[PDB]
Amino acid sequence: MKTFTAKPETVKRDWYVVDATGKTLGRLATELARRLRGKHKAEYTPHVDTGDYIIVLNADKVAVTGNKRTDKVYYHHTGHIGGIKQATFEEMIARRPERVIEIAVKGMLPKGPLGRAMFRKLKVYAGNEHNHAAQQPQVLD
Amino acid sequence: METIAKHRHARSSAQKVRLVADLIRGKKVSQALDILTYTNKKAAVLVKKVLESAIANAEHNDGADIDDLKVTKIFVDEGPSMKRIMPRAKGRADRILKRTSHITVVVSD
Amino acid sequence: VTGSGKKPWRQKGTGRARSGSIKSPIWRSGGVTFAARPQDHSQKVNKKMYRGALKSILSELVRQDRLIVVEKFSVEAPKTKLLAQKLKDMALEDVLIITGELDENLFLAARNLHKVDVRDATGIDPVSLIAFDKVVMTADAVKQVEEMLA
Amino acid sequence: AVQQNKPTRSKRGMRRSHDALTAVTSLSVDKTSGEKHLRHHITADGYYRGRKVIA
Amino acid sequence: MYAVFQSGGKQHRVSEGQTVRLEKLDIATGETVEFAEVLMIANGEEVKIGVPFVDGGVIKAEVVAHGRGEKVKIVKFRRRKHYRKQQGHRQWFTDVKITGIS
Amino acid sequence: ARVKRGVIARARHKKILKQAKGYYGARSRVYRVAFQAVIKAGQYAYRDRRQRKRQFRQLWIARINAAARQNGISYSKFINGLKKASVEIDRKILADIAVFDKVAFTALVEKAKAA
RNA sequence: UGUAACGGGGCUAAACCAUGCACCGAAGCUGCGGCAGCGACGCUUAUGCGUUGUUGGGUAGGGGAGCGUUCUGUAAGCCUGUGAAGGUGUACUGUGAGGUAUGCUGGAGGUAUCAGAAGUGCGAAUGCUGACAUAAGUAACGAUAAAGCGGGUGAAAAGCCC
RNA sequence: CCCGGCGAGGGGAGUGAAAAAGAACCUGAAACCGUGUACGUACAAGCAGUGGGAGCAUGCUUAGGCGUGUGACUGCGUACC
Ligand SMILES: [Mg+2]
Ligand SMILES: [Mg+2]
Ligand SMILES: [Mg+2]
Ligand SMILES: [Mg+2]
Ligand SMILES: [Mg+2]
Ligand SMILES: [Mg+2]
Ligand SMILES: [Mg+2]
Ligand SMILES: [Mg+2]
Ligand SMILES: [Mg+2]
Ligand SMILES: [Mg+2]
Ligand SMILES: [Mg+2]
Ligand SMILES: [Mg+2]
Ligand SMILES: [Mg+2]
Ligand SMILES: [Mg+2]
Ligand SMILES: [Mg+2]
Ligand SMILES: [Mg+2]
Ligand SMILES: [Mg+2]
Ligand SMILES: [Mg+2]
Ligand SMILES: [Mg+2]
Ligand SMILES: [Mg+2]
Ligand SMILES: [Mg+2]
Ligand SMILES: [Mg+2]
Ligand SMILES: [Mg+2]
Ligand SMILES: [Mg+2]
Ligand SMILES: [Mg+2]
Ligand SMILES: [Mg+2]
Ligand SMILES: [Mg+2]
Ligand SMILES: [Mg+2]
Ligand SMILES: [Mg+2]
Ligand SMILES: [Mg+2]
Ligand SMILES: [Mg+2]
Ligand SMILES: [Mg+2]
Ligand SMILES: [Mg+2]
Ligand SMILES: [Mg+2]
Ligand SMILES: [Mg+2]
Ligand SMILES: [Mg+2]
Ligand SMILES: [Mg+2]
Ligand SMILES: [Mg+2]
Ligand SMILES: [Mg+2]
Ligand SMILES: [Mg+2]
Ligand SMILES: [Mg+2]
Ligand SMILES: [Mg+2]
Ligand SMILES: [Mg+2]
Ligand SMILES: [Mg+2]
Ligand SMILES: [Mg+2]
Ligand SMILES: [Mg+2]
Ligand SMILES: [Mg+2]
Ligand SMILES: [Mg+2]
Ligand SMILES: [Mg+2]
Ligand SMILES: [Mg+2]
Ligand SMILES: [Mg+2]
Ligand SMILES: [Mg+2]
Ligand SMILES: [Mg+2]
Ligand SMILES: [Mg+2]
Ligand SMILES: [Mg+2]
Ligand SMILES: [Mg+2]
Ligand SMILES: [Mg+2]
Ligand SMILES: [Mg+2]
Ligand SMILES: [Mg+2]
Ligand SMILES: [Mg+2]
Ligand SMILES: [Mg+2]
Ligand SMILES: [Mg+2]
Ligand SMILES: [Mg+2]
Ligand SMILES: [Mg+2]
Ligand SMILES: [Mg+2]
Ligand SMILES: [Mg+2]
Ligand SMILES: [Mg+2]
Ligand SMILES: [Mg+2]
Ligand SMILES: [Mg+2]
Ligand SMILES: [Mg+2]
Ligand SMILES: [Mg+2]
Ligand SMILES: [Mg+2]
Ligand SMILES: [Mg+2]
Ligand SMILES: [Mg+2]
Ligand SMILES: [Mg+2]
Ligand SMILES: [Mg+2]
Ligand SMILES: [Mg+2]
Ligand SMILES: [Mg+2]
Ligand SMILES: [Mg+2]
Ligand SMILES: [Mg+2]
Ligand SMILES: [Mg+2]
Ligand SMILES: [Mg+2]
Ligand SMILES: [Mg+2]
Ligand SMILES: [Mg+2]
Ligand SMILES: [Mg+2]
Ligand SMILES: [Mg+2]
Ligand SMILES: [Mg+2]
Ligand SMILES: [Mg+2]
Ligand SMILES: [Mg+2]
Ligand SMILES: [Mg+2]
Ligand SMILES: [Mg+2]
Ligand SMILES: [Mg+2]
Ligand SMILES: [Mg+2]
Ligand SMILES: [Mg+2]
Ligand SMILES: [Mg+2]
Ligand SMILES: [Mg+2]
Ligand SMILES: [Mg+2]
Ligand SMILES: [Mg+2]
Ligand SMILES: [Mg+2]
Ligand SMILES: [Mg+2]
Ligand SMILES: [Mg+2]
Ligand SMILES: [Mg+2]
Ligand SMILES: [Mg+2]
Ligand SMILES: [Mg+2]
Ligand SMILES: [Mg+2]
Ligand SMILES: [Mg+2]
Ligand SMILES: [Mg+2]
Ligand SMILES: [Mg+2]
Ligand SMILES: [Mg+2]
Ligand SMILES: [Mg+2]
Ligand SMILES: [Mg+2]
Ligand SMILES: [Mg+2]
Ligand SMILES: [Mg+2]
Ligand SMILES: [Mg+2]
Ligand SMILES: [Mg+2]
Ligand SMILES: [Mg+2]
Ligand SMILES: [Mg+2]
Ligand SMILES: [Mg+2]
Ligand SMILES: [Mg+2]
Ligand SMILES: [Mg+2]
Ligand SMILES: [Mg+2]
Ligand SMILES: [Mg+2]
Ligand SMILES: [Mg+2]
Ligand SMILES: [Mg+2]
Ligand SMILES: [Mg+2]
Ligand SMILES: [Mg+2]
Ligand SMILES: [Mg+2]
Ligand SMILES: [Mg+2]
Ligand SMILES: [Mg+2]
Ligand SMILES: [Mg+2]
Ligand SMILES: [Mg+2]
Ligand SMILES: [Mg+2]
Ligand SMILES: [Mg+2]
Ligand SMILES: [Mg+2]
Ligand SMILES: [Mg+2]
Ligand SMILES: [Mg+2]
Ligand SMILES: [Mg+2]
Ligand SMILES: [Mg+2]
Ligand SMILES: [Mg+2]
Ligand SMILES: [Mg+2]
Ligand SMILES: [Mg+2]
Ligand SMILES: [Mg+2]
Ligand SMILES: [Mg+2]
Ligand SMILES: [Mg+2]
Ligand SMILES: [Mg+2]
Ligand SMILES: [Mg+2]
Ligand SMILES: [Mg+2]
Ligand SMILES: [Mg+2]
Ligand SMILES: [Mg+2]
Ligand SMILES: [Mg+2]
Ligand SMILES: [Mg+2]
Ligand SMILES: [Mg+2]
Ligand SMILES: [Mg+2]
Ligand SMILES: [Mg+2]
Ligand SMILES: [Mg+2]
Ligand SMILES: [Mg+2]
Ligand SMILES: [Mg+2]
Ligand SMILES: [Mg+2]
Ligand SMILES: [Mg+2]
Ligand SMILES: [Mg+2]
Ligand SMILES: [Mg+2]
Ligand SMILES: [Mg+2]
Ligand SMILES: [Mg+2]
Ligand SMILES: [Mg+2]
Ligand SMILES: [Mg+2]
Ligand SMILES: [Mg+2]
Ligand SMILES: [Mg+2]
Ligand SMILES: [Mg+2]
Ligand SMILES: [Mg+2]
Ligand SMILES: [Mg+2]
Ligand SMILES: [Mg+2]
Ligand SMILES: [Mg+2]
Ligand SMILES: [Mg+2]
Repeated sequence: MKTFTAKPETVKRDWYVVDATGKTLGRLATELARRLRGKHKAEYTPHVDTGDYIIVLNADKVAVTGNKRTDKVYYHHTGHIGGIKQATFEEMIARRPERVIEIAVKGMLPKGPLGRAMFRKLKVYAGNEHNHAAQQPQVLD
Repeated sequence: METIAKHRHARSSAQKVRLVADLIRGKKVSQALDILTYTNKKAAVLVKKVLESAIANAEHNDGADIDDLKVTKIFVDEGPSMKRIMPRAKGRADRILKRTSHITVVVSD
Repeated sequence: VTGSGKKPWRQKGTGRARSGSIKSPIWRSGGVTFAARPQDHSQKVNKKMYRGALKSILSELVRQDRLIVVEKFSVEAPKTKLLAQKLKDMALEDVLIITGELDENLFLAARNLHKVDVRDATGIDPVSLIAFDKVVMTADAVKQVEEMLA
Repeated sequence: AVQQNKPTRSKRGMRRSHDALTAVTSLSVDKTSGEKHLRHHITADGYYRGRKVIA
Repeated sequence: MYAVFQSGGKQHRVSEGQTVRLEKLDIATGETVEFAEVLMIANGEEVKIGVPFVDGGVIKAEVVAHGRGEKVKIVKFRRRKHYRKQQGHRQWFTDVKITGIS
Repeated sequence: ARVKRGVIARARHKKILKQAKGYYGARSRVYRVAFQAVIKAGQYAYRDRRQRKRQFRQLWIARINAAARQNGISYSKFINGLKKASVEIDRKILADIAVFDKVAFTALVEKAKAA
């Protein structure tokens, strides 16, 4: 009889912090993507952005198993005549440590306007300090 | 009052005359009469003559007063096209269309 | 159809659907694929079936009480006014006055009357006996029809 | 040369979006007579900058 | 106040008072129905089930209407195999007003 | 007896163009294009009455699985827990209870914990 | 042409070998309605059904039962200026072809029922005629012998007259 | 009568039952081209629909909501012959 769907205006969004120091990249990124999407909430609706705002501080200290620190490569094309650029997991952290969690979450989120909308929710950081003290972002594990 | 005036079978296509008619829309008659003096087009003279009709049309018959009058509904409709033969190279013929427009103006207040 | 057999344009070469005649039924102003011819729609009826149908319909009038059998039925002079007046007493309007001895006086006087028809006892029909709301048969006409149908 | 399949009302419109021509909205006024004209142009009667300079 | 019950081979989370459309019943237009198929009754204290159905719970309801639903069209169409089919359908329902969550 | 067919054809085209009302461009305006859209709409409609039943089950299951994990049990163990306690309540309602009455819902997760 | 040999993210367990209960998962099976085809059933009866099984994907193709259109008989009847056909909307209704009622337009024909006869239903045939789109306000305005200014008439003059 | 070039073309006024019956003249469909009102639409990928579905605009009965137009976002989805 017309089951419940989460109305955007009525969605009460929450703020969280996750310290990614010594965490496994994928196992962090998954649990982030589950939250960002709003799966954990009992009022989950696939067409509405029900998930929570997360702050992922200490992104550079994220851990990876095996030889993936050197062996794991992040390819991307420049959209140019023969422009394929690669960067290993070390080299990626040497330049842009935010990109590692970003890319690891983005692949796990859905693809489309809402998928891009629920990415915006995430807030990755290299340093331990975060300037979102205004929201009282509570600790998550 | 509304007080219509219209040029039917006006020798110009809609698309061209309709370009002028978008300048004057919801504008005061005195301001609208000026624009078409300094709009560098044929259809300006063609559209003006209908408006300048519509104002006299309005003032003599029904409404009176020139100050409070606005061009409420100007619109151009495509009229009957006259078919003509244009002979091309290699023997073949093309049927060109001498297009006409129905220009209406409505001058209300 | 009037028109030449000529191909207006040739088989190939021009970018246009292969035509062979101006008169072809898929073209305008010429053809009608399966044109009608003047034909005879009349169909055979077996004598025994025709007689059997008459015997069937003429017997059903007796059950429905349409068949008004009478003695001598004839107008005085060849005049419609009298015939129209005499059916008022008989309480009839749409009728088939069947008569053995077909009177010209009665005939002429029922030509202008629409709902009345005056057939001869020999000239009864299947459609007529069904069509009219009553059927007035003369005692001689019943005797003739009896012998005719048998 | 030649379109593969016909464009729409929509596209035709999208292209025509820039075809709309602008009005003047910038009429001058002659000092002495008070007649309207284009900037840096003479009037219908024959004035420019409040002085007669034409027959 | 709200209770749960099985009717047209399917269950309805219903409250006391509101109308409920459910699948057609062999009942008159304005008689009454008793559902002893009650699965759950919620209040200050919830009476949930460790067996099939409750125990002494009975949902009493009154039949409101006996109409038909909206016309659902059915279009079957096999591309390029010279086959298509058309079939309308209106499903029969029975509106019931709840008048006793015991 | 020649039969003109202008009255009836129009009525046939106009019927379909009424069903095509709302479609983009020619698909609303032009019979020859509309008729395909109206059929396709029917095919998709026929299909999606099947998928509506699928989607909603997933939607419920996700809600129940979400609401269960707040109380510390997974959907797979929860449903087995309910089955083993001979609970006949469906996903549709469990999902509705999960959203609305959580204090009620909590009792079902305990009822499941027994088994 | 670009990672490009897990579908991707990603994983030392989210891989593999073995066992063990879970759960998800299709139009499959069960639940509750609704319709129809054939077979039994009691023998009801000349067929409704307490029924009662069972079936019901479908190209070529074969067999059933219908809708609608113009015309002929029922009809010199019936409906119609207190508004026909047609056009255009809206609301019901049938399993479908459809049907009914009515708003506006229209301004005079229409036709129940049961029969009869067909120029009886169109999206395709590089179909045939008329109308209108697209490209597009695009190319082009037909010799690279050349125009300039003054006055004239005229609503208006690069082109006409001087 | 009035605007216009004592044009076209219109607005009146009048005739008629009616002039969106005014001679380009009964009816006046569709393609096609417009003017105004409601909603949507300038970080978003594909047969353009379809199941879900917020909001907003109007119709209603109202002290629930149910029609109607619209369709953010989202699962599935490669036209017909
Ligand atoms: Mg290089
Ligand atoms: Mg997907
Ligand atoms: Mg001219
Ligand atoms: Mg514009
Ligand atoms: Mg022009
Ligand atoms: Mg035209
Ligand atoms: Mg040439
Ligand atoms: Mg040639
Ligand atoms: Mg000839
Ligand atoms: Mg020959
Ligand atoms: Mg020859
Ligand atoms: Mg060709
Ligand atoms: Mg001819
Ligand atoms: Mg002929
Ligand atoms: Mg023919
Ligand atoms: Mg014959
Ligand atoms: Mg024959
Ligand atoms: Mg014969
Ligand atoms: Mg013979
Ligand atoms: Mg009669
Ligand atoms: Mg004879
Ligand atoms: Mg091609
Ligand atoms: Mg093509
Ligand atoms: Mg448009
Ligand atoms: Mg342009
Ligand atoms: Mg301005
Ligand atoms: Mg039963
Ligand atoms: Mg085939
Ligand atoms: Mg059909
Ligand atoms: Mg005829
Ligand atoms: Mg036709
Ligand atoms: Mg039509
Ligand atoms: Mg009609
Ligand atoms: Mg058709
Ligand atoms: Mg239509
Ligand atoms: Mg819509
Ligand atoms: Mg839409
Ligand atoms: Mg259309
Ligand atoms: Mg349309
Ligand atoms: Mg289900
Ligand atoms: Mg390559
Ligand atoms: Mg390479
Ligand atoms: Mg690959
Ligand atoms: Mg790969
Ligand atoms: Mg390769
Ligand atoms: Mg390799
Ligand atoms: Mg290789
Ligand atoms: Mg895989
Ligand atoms: Mg896998
Ligand atoms: Mg281990
Ligand atoms: Mg294996
Ligand atoms: Mg098992
Ligand atoms: Mg299923
Ligand atoms: Mg099933
Ligand atoms: Mg089945
Ligand atoms: Mg049967
Ligand atoms: Mg069996
Ligand atoms: Mg089957
Ligand atoms: Mg079959
Ligand atoms: Mg074959
Ligand atoms: Mg029948
Ligand atoms: Mg028929
Ligand atoms: Mg009929
Ligand atoms: Mg008819
Ligand atoms: Mg007839
Ligand atoms: Mg006749
Ligand atoms: Mg009769
Ligand atoms: Mg008479
Ligand atoms: Mg009668
Ligand atoms: Mg009557
Ligand atoms: Mg009468
Ligand atoms: Mg009368
Ligand atoms: Mg009248
Ligand atoms: Mg009246
Ligand atoms: Mg009336
Ligand atoms: Mg009236
Ligand atoms: Mg009627
Ligand atoms: Mg007729
Ligand atoms: Mg009719
Ligand atoms: Mg009609
Ligand atoms: Mg009516
Ligand atoms: Mg009424
Ligand atoms: Mg009527
Ligand atoms: Mg009106
Ligand atoms: Mg009218
Ligand atoms: Mg009239
Ligand atoms: Mg008349
Ligand atoms: Mg009238
Ligand atoms: Mg007549
Ligand atoms: Mg008849
Ligand atoms: Mg027949
Ligand atoms: Mg018939
Ligand atoms: Mg026949
Ligand atoms: Mg025959
Ligand atoms: Mg034919
Ligand atoms: Mg065809
Ligand atoms: Mg068709
Ligand atoms: Mg075909
Ligand atoms: Mg064709
Ligand atoms: Mg071609
Ligand atoms: Mg053609
Ligand atoms: Mg064009
Ligand atoms: Mg130009
Ligand atoms: Mg140009
Ligand atoms: Mg171009
Ligand atoms: Mg160019
Ligand atoms: Mg050029
Ligand atoms: Mg040149
Ligand atoms: Mg030249
Ligand atoms: Mg040259
Ligand atoms: Mg001189
Ligand atoms: Mg001069
Ligand atoms: Mg001089
Ligand atoms: Mg001079
Ligand atoms: Mg002069
Ligand atoms: Mg002059
Ligand atoms: Mg002048
Ligand atoms: Mg002058
Ligand atoms: Mg003069
Ligand atoms: Mg001058
Ligand atoms: Mg000169
Ligand atoms: Mg020159
Ligand atoms: Mg020159
Ligand atoms: Mg010269
Ligand atoms: Mg010369
Ligand atoms: Mg001279
Ligand atoms: Mg000269
Ligand atoms: Mg004057
Ligand atoms: Mg002149
Ligand atoms: Mg003069
Ligand atoms: Mg004068
Ligand atoms: Mg005129
Ligand atoms: Mg005149
Ligand atoms: Mg006039
Ligand atoms: Mg008058
Ligand atoms: Mg009068
Ligand atoms: Mg009068
Ligand atoms: Mg009237
Ligand atoms: Mg009128
Ligand atoms: Mg009048
Ligand atoms: Mg009038
Ligand atoms: Mg009047
Ligand atoms: Mg009219
Ligand atoms: Mg009329
Ligand atoms: Mg007039
Ligand atoms: Mg005239
Ligand atoms: Mg003329
Ligand atoms: Mg004419
Ligand atoms: Mg015309
Ligand atoms: Mg007439
Ligand atoms: Mg009309
Ligand atoms: Mg018209
Ligand atoms: Mg007309
Ligand atoms: Mg109309
Ligand atoms: Mg139209
Ligand atoms: Mg239409
Ligand atoms: Mg259009
Ligand atoms: Mg437009
Ligand atoms: Mg429009
Ligand atoms: Mg517009
Ligand atoms: Mg807007
Ligand atoms: Mg972006
Ligand atoms: Mg946007
Ligand atoms: Mg695109
Ligand atoms: Mg994509
Ligand atoms: Mg895609
Ligand atoms: Mg839809
Ligand atoms: Mg929907
Ligand atoms: Mg609202
Ligand atoms: Mg989507
Ligand atoms: Mg897919
Ligand atoms: Mg698709
Ligand atoms: Mg496909």
